[PDB]
Amino acid sequence: GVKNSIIWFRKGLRLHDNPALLEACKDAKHVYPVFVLDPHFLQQKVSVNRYNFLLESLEDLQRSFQARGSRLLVLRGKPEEVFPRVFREWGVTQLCFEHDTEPYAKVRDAAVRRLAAEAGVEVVTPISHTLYDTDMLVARNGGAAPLTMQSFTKLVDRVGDPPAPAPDPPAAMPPPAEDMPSAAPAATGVPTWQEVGFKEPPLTVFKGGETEALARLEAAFQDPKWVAGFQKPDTDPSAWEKPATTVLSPYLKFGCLSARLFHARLLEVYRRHPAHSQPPVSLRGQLLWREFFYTVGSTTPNFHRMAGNPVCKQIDWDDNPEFLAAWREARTGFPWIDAIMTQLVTWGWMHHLARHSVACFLTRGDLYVSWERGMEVFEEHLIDQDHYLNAANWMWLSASAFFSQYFRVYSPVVFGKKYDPEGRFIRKFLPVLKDMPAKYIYEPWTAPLEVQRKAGCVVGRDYPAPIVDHAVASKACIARMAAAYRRSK
Ligand SMILES: Cc1cc2nc3c(=O)[nH]c(=O)nc-3n(C[C@H](O)[C@H](O)[C@H](O)COP(=O)(O)OP(=O)(O)OC[C@H]3O[C@@H](n4cnc5c(N)ncnc54)[C@H](O)[C@@H]3O)c2cc1C
Repeated sequence: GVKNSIIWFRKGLRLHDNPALLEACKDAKHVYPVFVLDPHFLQQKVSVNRYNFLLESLEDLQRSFQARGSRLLVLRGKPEEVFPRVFREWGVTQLCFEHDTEPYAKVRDAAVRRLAAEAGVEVVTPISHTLYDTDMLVARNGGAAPLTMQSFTKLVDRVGDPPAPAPDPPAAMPPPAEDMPSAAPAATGVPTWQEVGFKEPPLTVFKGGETEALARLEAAFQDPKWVAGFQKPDTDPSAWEKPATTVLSPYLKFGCLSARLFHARLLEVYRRHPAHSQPPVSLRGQLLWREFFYTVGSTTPNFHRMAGNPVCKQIDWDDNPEFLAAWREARTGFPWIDAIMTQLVTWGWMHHLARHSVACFLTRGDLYVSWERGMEVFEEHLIDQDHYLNAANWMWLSASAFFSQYFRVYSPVVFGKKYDPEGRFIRKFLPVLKDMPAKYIYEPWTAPLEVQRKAGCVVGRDYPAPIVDHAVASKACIARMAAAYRRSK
């Protein structure tokens, strides 16, 4: 008989470097590009920024398939229920999709494989979300994931280069068959943020999709010397007009950009610049942080929680809803913190060291609230929200796993001031402070009342007083952390 295939998108929201897609197309009479959208997903905490970035990414996919004589089908429902019916309707002989190592993904994918088997459908699941087959890495390491980035980097180097990106798909693709009721255009289109039921528009400045991802890739590679010399810890968290890092994270999260393409492009530059930066600080090192946390996270039970998580220190975090709320709502009274939390909710992206500042403040630095609570807030609002990376970094920042130097505490006043003494970042995200003299903008409570009134920003009415004294709070937290480390024996 003829081959009729499904290419199922979940991540990997791209045509480039898509071995799943290339297989689906091979010798196929009809190809059905599918994304399965849960129409009740938002009736359960998800930002319109995040969801709309997905929608824009699916719109871009739709355009790309339409340009090649095909069409993206956005099926409504649950995969386990939808696939059995479309398998029979479409006479499907092959289902292809990119492997996903998240916990829910593994449960869902096992069930779809069983269903496919019952229908006589071959399943093909190439690895292309991560640089490497992460189970292969664990296996080559003797059965456990490396637990430091140094040892992880050594492991990947023994394995060698990640696979090259797969070729671009053909200029024409086999379409869905005609008169297939589950492929009706009216039931299978990409909805708008209004239609999924949001009442407030997205404010983020970064647009979804593969086209934008590739454009932003080319922008970053415009200066190869910048790419070659890139050192992460030396980049500026206060830069917002021209962010100091690539802002490729949302594109990498959704697979609008291939990590292997990015990595291959880095090696090309590196060959022409043999003095380039090395891991962990290099741009390649950044993709390795991602790979490291995917590898550990995918092989650790309860990785996104404290209890029952074998890598995580059990810490006596306070049940402090008022402190969490003040942090989440950008009303701590420390303009650096509040400006970053404002960027979180308005853009859904902040620089890495901005995330460091706010996460340290929430957890082991000032407020002693669980990292699980911070992760949850980040999960709601980040356009790059990534299960493994979010958990791992919150555990790092809280000195719960990977990192143990709890005497290193960032200052919510001093940290940003060393980059941006003018307070340009604060003024942008906290316009109530836009006329405050630079001298006081990180510590507005120290402005004379005449200065506050003249600025139109009186502390305690226009902008909150600080919710803690940093010196007192950090001292208290450091003592609690020391005690928590002693109890774990
Ligand atoms: C508390 C906290 C929570 C975080 N949550 C997320 C999240 O949900 N999703 C997410 O993608 N990143 C997260 N990060 C990591 C990092 O801050 C972002 O990946 C980075 O800010 C993205 O900006 P960029 O694309 O310009 O990074 P670049 O510096 O240009 O790096 C290129 C890519 O490497 C990866 N990367 C870079 N830094 C890290 C890192 N420290 N850990 C893992 N991968 C990295 C990303 O895919 C990134 O796009 C978190 C960090 C902290 C401290």
